[PDB]
Amino acid sequence: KYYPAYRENVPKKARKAVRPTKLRASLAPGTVCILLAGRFRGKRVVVLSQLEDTLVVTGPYKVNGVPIRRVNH
RNA sequence: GUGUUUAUAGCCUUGUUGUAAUACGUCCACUGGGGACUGAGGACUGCGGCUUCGUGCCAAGGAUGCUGACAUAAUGGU
Repeated sequence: KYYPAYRENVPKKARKAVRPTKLRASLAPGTVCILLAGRFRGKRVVVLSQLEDTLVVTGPYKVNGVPIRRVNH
């Protein structure tokens, strides 16, 4: 079952490399930020740290009830 | 109101105080963001750049990667 049974149009070597996301200078860790979409739209939450593209964000769960969540920048 | 010549304002002209600054024109193989449309091709060759050299890496002969939602729905057609 292993030998290719068809033309096997193997994709050409694509010269695309993964590089780190350049987030905005204003999305530093610790800055208060307003959520725009999702079930928690309109809430204000604190940016703990930046993931590769998203921001690991949370409002103090005793304050606005927004748990440890990810948010797209 | 008449005539004045810095008076208790100063104006213009002239050379002139250390030089300038700015605007406009032009150029940078200088640089930082925002938006939109496209992804044709399909092993490898090539031209280049990094790299002490690299079955090396790269934005260099055309898009890839990471995710999320749905079968009783989603999406489109008539």
